Amino acid sequence: EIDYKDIATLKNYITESGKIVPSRITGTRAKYQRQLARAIKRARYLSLLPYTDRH
Amino acid sequence: RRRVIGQRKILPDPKFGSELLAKFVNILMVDGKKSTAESIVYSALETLAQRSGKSELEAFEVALENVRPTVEVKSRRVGGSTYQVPVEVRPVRRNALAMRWIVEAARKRGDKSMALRLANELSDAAENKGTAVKKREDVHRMAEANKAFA
Amino acid sequence: RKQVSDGVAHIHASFNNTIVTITDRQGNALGWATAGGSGFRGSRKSTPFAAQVAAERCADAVKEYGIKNLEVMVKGPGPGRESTIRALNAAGFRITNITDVTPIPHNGCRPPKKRRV
RNA sequence: AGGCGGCCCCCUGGACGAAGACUGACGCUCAGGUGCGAAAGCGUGGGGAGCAAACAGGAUUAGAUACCCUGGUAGUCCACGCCGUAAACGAUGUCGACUUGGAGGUUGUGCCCUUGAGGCGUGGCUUCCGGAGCUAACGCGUUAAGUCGACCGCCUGGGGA
RNA sequence: UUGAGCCUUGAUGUGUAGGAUAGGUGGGAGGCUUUGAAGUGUGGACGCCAGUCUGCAUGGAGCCGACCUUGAAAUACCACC
Repeated sequence: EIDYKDIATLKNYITESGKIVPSRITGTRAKYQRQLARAIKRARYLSLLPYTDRH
Repeated sequence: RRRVIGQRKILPDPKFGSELLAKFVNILMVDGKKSTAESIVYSALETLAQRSGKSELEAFEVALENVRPTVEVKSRRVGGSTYQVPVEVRPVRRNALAMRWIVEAARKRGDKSMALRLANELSDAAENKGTAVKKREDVHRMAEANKAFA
Repeated sequence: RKQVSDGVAHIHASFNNTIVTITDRQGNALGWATAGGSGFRGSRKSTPFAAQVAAERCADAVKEYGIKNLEVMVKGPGPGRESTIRALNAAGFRITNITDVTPIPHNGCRPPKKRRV
């Protein structure tokens, strides 16, 4: 919804395990986890974020 | 079930001494005559001390050090699965189990005299030379794999 | 034949076997051990009782390479996935890094739906 | 309806709000029609990781032709063309009005310098709990199986079929 | 770049008791090593834990014999296996 192309911001919401930080932990409303998942998908299909993890 | 009376604490003796020696003169009692074992207790050791150990002071220590059960084996099931399972034995009576395995064989074998039937048994016990122990070990060896469960 | 003293190690633990490898950063396998190597049948091979006795059998597989510092990679769900690592640390080796690399299901083909009982 | 989740670019049905207006009963239903399809199946040519009918083994067992384990073709996918059936199920035909709620979701929107985070309202869609009524009973319960009307589709015991 | 065969070359080699790992073996005082000996072990093989080789830490022309004493037999220099 806002500023989803900034990866220096987005990496505060995704884990070293290759997953997502829960909305319980960021203290955010349920639709922020949807806004975050949409930011992740919109950064993937823009060459801003990787699709997958592992070494 | 869970009760069951509390298991007993046995006794020492004012002449025979320790709780195990006080057990030796009371275990495998048949016909109740109660004067036979007091001529057989610590009386098979002087020849043991020149056959399978040393001194009348260590001849029975080493017998219950060579005969040393550390694991028991028993069936265990959980629904439609059954295993032979190994379990470590509790230490407090461990040497009294080993004692029983010697004094019974002097009764279950009937060869020459009672002045030989125990002394001949003890001289193999002080060396871990019991009957059929290779096939006994073959069960505990097979059950070892079942400490990894299913 | 001088010792290398530094390298990598790879741990795999499935629901049916634990398989441990001492590796090179080029992708070579220098020595290996399997939990079915202890003769155990079925999912026994995934327990610490099996995996904890594969570690020094794997250190024996590199006995002419010479090891000291190791970077570890771990995959798979099997319970043995860390006892095999502590047993290797207790063999006198020092872990430079630990990283988990267990896959997250992607496509996944077909699952049991339709699961055995 | 059956069904349908990605990001990105077109093409497009229907529904819905605010503040108004132009027609003038133009509405409601509907035999037979006229058009749809989930899985599987049929056709012509491709396709083949994973899953797997059939099949061949391992067995297991009294037997195993099956469960369970090892392999595995059809089928699953696509160009399309056919097929028209379902536990197509909240098992409740379509259409309209009247009428206790609570909790909650979802989408417009009227108003107070929104000086607005807040507060006061108000249409659309809809989930769970349930009250008057209905029902044999369970349930339906203002999205009613209620209260009442228009039309259509059906029906009179299993075993046989 | 290497499978296979073959030539070529080095390390060997001791016990026992004593300096001393004398492999065998035929000669034997001035002759030889510089791409080589020492250190003595870190660490690799073998091990009598000494030593030698792979290759260093590393240097870099020497050395060796007498006296002493082992043994069928000698320990520079040089063939042969």
